[PDB]
Amino acid sequence: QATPPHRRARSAAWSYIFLPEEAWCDLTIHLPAAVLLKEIHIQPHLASLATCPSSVSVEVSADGVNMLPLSTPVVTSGLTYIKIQLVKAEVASAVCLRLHRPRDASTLGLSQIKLLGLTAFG
Amino acid sequence: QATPPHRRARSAAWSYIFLPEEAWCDLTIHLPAAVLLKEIHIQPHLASLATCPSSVSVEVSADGVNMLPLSTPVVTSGLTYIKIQLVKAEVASAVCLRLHRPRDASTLGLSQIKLLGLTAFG
Repeated sequence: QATPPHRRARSAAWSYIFLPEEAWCDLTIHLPAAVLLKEIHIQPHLASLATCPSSVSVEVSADGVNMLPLSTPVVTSGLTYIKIQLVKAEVASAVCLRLHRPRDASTLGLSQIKLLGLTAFG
Repeated sequence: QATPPHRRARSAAWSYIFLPEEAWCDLTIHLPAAVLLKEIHIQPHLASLATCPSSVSVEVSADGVNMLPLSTPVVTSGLTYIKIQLVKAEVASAVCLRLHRPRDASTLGLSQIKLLGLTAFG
């Protein structure tokens, strides 16, 4: 959503339960058209950021099918707001956010993911 | 305190405000007698762990005056509970906990610090 209501933050906007064997979970976001991606915004659960992801690895796909890793996973444990800027703006149509298991929590709690950038004529 | 009331966690049990120039703040705990220290317990603000310390460096002093660093500072950002066990129990009379500035917070919030160990005849 463009702006969900963030005033009370009861439990979480979105929650994920982790199996003991797995540590990474991937959120694949498919855009209707390729955009000039510039910066990713990830907002964890602000009321209880124990469920904030330890590290996040972004992936971009210009054709929307070929997942390709972005950078090494930046550690966001203890961060109230995740801003992954790109020095080089990338033409991407699909974005895979692979979130790592938190340091001492088996659940992931997120509030809002933004996909900031431009278009070809915007 | 042995057990402070942790049921609501309104603001914090203890809070620290960070100057822009400094990044480390030291809590020096002086015991009346030297004890066989075994493990440190640090509880951050459980309701809002944005103020949890990014990294903590412990220091022990057997004579109580000569501060001497323990290990490299363990990163506790995103940890609801900090348990620094010692494989070698150390005879310590003073314990200096040097807490680092959080990743995106200018305040530190702690709830309870425990100093676990034995005595000479206990």
